Amino acid sequence: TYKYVNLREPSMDMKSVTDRAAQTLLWTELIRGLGMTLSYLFREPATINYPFEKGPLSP
Amino acid sequence: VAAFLKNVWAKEPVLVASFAIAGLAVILPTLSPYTKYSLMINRATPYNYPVPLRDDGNMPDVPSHPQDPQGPSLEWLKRL
Repeated sequence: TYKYVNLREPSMDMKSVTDRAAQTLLWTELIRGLGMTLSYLFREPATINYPFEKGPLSP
Repeated sequence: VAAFLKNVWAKEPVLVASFAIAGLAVILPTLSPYTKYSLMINRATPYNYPVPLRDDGNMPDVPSHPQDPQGPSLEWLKRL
């Protein structure tokens, strides 16, 4: 069948333009976007310590 | 024309923010009475040395003692 992606017009009224003009000018994206998704460094790293530890295999 | 200030602010809100700060900057020095105090503070800051004058007939004011009630009103800044 179908699915349409990126087929939508903007709202283009008085309210939601300030919602978009807060984005371009004062960066409500790009900090909430990727100043938080990256850090998120607080997970445990997964490194096989190779001369001693070795990885899984199969028979 | 009342849509033009809302249908270009949906397209380029970049220079609109510039004119909004370009305006409301020339306008305000004609408005608040805080200005001309900006020239009043700036007039009574002594750089050079006050040379004295001589008595000859007049004697208008301001005798040899400075701490007498002799000179003008620049002492409103200490109360400020």
